[PDB]
Amino acid sequence: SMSYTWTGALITPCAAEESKLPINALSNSLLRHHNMVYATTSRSAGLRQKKVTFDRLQVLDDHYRDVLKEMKAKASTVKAKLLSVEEACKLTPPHSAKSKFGYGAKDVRNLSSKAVNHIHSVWKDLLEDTVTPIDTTIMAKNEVFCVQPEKGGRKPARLIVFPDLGVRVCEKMALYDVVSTLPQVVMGSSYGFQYSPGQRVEFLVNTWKSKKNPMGFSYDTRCFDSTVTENDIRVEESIYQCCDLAPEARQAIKSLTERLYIGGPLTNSKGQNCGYRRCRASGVLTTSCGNTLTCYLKASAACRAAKLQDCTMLVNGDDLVVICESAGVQEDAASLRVFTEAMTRYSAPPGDPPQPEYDLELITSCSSNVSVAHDASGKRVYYLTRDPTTPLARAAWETARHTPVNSWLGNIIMYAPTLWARMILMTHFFSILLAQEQLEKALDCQIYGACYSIEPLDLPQIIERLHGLSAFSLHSYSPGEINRVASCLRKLGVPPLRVWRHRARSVRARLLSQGGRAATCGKYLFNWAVKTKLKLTPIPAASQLDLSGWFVAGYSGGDIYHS
Ligand SMILES: CC(C)CCn1c(=O)c(C2=NS(=O)(=O)c3ccccc3N2)c(O)c2ccccc21
Repeated sequence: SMSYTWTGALITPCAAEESKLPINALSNSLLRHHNMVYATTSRSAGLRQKKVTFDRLQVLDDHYRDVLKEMKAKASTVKAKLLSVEEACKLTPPHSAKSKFGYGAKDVRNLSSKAVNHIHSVWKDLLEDTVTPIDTTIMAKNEVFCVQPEKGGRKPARLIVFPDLGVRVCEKMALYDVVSTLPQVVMGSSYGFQYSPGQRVEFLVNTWKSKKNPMGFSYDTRCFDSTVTENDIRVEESIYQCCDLAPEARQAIKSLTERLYIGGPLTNSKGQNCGYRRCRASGVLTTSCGNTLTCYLKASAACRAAKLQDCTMLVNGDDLVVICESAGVQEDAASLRVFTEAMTRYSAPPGDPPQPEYDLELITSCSSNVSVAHDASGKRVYYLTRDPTTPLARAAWETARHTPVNSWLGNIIMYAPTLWARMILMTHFFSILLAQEQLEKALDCQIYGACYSIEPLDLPQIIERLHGLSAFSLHSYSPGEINRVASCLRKLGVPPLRVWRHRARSVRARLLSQGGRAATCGKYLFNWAVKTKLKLTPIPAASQLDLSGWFVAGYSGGDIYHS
């Protein structure tokens, strides 16, 4: 079965597309090597089409069926509810793509009669029709990256496939509660989206320590979405159906599976038929849950086929990392080969071949790695970090261009304890916010696929709640981390850390001068910049924050708003 079939109609833009890094008066203070930063556009959609287009074959053995039966057994304990039209509407992002039927995201959120009436008609159609393929729009994503080295210089735009707004609201009603609760029940501690950064680090560290002679590896599946077959998607449906559901929800899920999830026609922004899809749609509510369940199912069975010892997996959609009991460096390499052969038979061939790791800090999963620093008391502290190249390239772009998603904010929140997020991102962006008097302006960012509207002034409390106060006093980072950051800066032409420490003292002083929440930011976020630090005590508002739903499930491409 081919993942896609094309007509020849091009994947078209729905607006003007920029590829070169936009420059303004603030750009050079952050990055000088402008030519190293770019954004993907529809101009490379052709290259992407070739990569994601291929034949899929599956050979399912008993290990596969054994694991699936166990997953279904846990899924049977789940009771999920249907969401009312209003609840589904409120989960819709204010700037979600408008419907082709006379209404947009705001009309949905406002529960306008027109939107609500059309939504009900789509719902009724799903119940009456369980066969007609539902239309979807295919677009080229505009994402920012840094060039080099030998991966062709620049990577092609990724593709996004999504159904109409009316259908998206319907998915929420029938499956929001399911995709939010089922994964954790089925996979337990292996479900990665239930963890905050600190909790993820804790699980990785404790899992690593639970093995006599730990060995670990990340498994990179080549174009995971395209490796997902009709079988996989139907098996996913069988798992959802194991839940205790309202009869109406069962019909809608069966309908969505047959008409949308398994595949359907692809239409470009101009209304032309681009082809047909027979693999995972990247822009549906079940994309994250489906990829997670399927990755976990195939990997769990593969672990058995490979006979890995005391296996512990951590799955986030298509991102997989396994930690197990080492049986010698020789058998470890052989085991991974068997694991890989098993995954392949299941249709999930690897991109980069997997390799055994015997140093937890060298394993990258979800683009991150565990590292260590020290708190005020001098105690060793494990935290999550990553190479800052992409985060910095995106920050440069957002420095001169307002975007729907502010990656710099998401990165500060998730990587608040890191050297680079603290010295560069915080310093740079708070400087910009100060100068524009926009510290109180709520900005959107995405965490685990979901959209959140966050006020920068609330960062101190948010960071305390997610990482603890230690995020404001970590010091003495590892040489490896320091060197990776410093190297990254030289590559992009970003001023050295010493410059940022100097700038931070200024930003800090400026914030303190504003008093109120602004002062709190200067105090907590930049205490690392002064030689004579302070005490930094718990923030009252911190415990007042409603951080519910922040780290429960993944919703990548799920069109979810959690504010
Ligand atoms: C594992 C995290 C603690 C650290 C890395 N990290 C992520 O993995 C993700 C993330 N969200 S997602 O649903 O698209 C997704 C889908 C499938 C596999 C991984 C992710 N990963 C972030 O959206 C993110 C945003 C800001 C900063 C860091 C971040």
